[PDB]
Amino acid sequence: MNIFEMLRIDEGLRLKIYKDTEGYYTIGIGHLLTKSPEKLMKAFESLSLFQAKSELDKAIGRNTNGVITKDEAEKLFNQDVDAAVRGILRNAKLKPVYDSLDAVRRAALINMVFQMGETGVAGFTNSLRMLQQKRWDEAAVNLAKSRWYNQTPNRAKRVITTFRTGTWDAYANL
Amino acid sequence: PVLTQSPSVSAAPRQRVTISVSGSNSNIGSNTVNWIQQLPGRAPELLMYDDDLLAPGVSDRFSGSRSGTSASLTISGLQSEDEADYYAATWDDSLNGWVFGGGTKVTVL
Repeated sequence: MNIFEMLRIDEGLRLKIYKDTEGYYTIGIGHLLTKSPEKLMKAFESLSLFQAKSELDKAIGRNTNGVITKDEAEKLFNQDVDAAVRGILRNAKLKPVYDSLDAVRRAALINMVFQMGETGVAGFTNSLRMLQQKRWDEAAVNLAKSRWYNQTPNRAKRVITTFRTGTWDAYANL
Repeated sequence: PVLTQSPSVSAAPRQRVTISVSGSNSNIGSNTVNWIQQLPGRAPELLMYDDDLLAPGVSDRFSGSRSGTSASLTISGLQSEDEADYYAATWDDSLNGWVFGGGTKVTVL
């Protein structure tokens, strides 16, 4: 178990470019490419797809034509992790807790940042303070008292267990 | 790429250049063509649409045409800023989706 398998379990991974109902092109582990939007408008749809393919090819290092391997998805995900960590290390509300944590709990925090964004995670003021002070049980409870837990309770339960235990137990089960 | 273009062409400035693309009846034969430009190190942008219409903000020096299962993009008076990769795009009714060309590089010498 590693952070790649963790985010795969929580978000899945696509080997083919997919356009969601909100017009976003996506591939890999939640990696967003471009946003798609009357003949000019359809021409901009073809443009948006081509821009997405161009971003993907540039990120992978070959002409993928929309299909990538699992290892390429992992490389993309590692790039996204590096970007997210750089964001965290620029964030006055997230850097101290992130630095105080161990690797597994750091993976849990990154998981939250991938799901809700830096601002969303930074909103959890009390829970983050409890994490920095290593009060695992209380941070788990107060995290369970959140809208995030009510919307995605299975992922939130796995992340919360990871924070509480500092182990991969909630993901190694399956 | 289901659409095929010519690979590469190098030209002097102020010369006319014509890129072409060949398709089939399922795509170019019955659907209009768009042209996409990508300068070195930049994101692709829309150059032309509806076979022969200029995309917003695109120079007067570009023109387009379509006939049969082929299409073309002509640059009159080549400028240094036109050095780029040019891609054809169209809708394929058989595949039922966007198909593109492999691109043509124009290098201004």
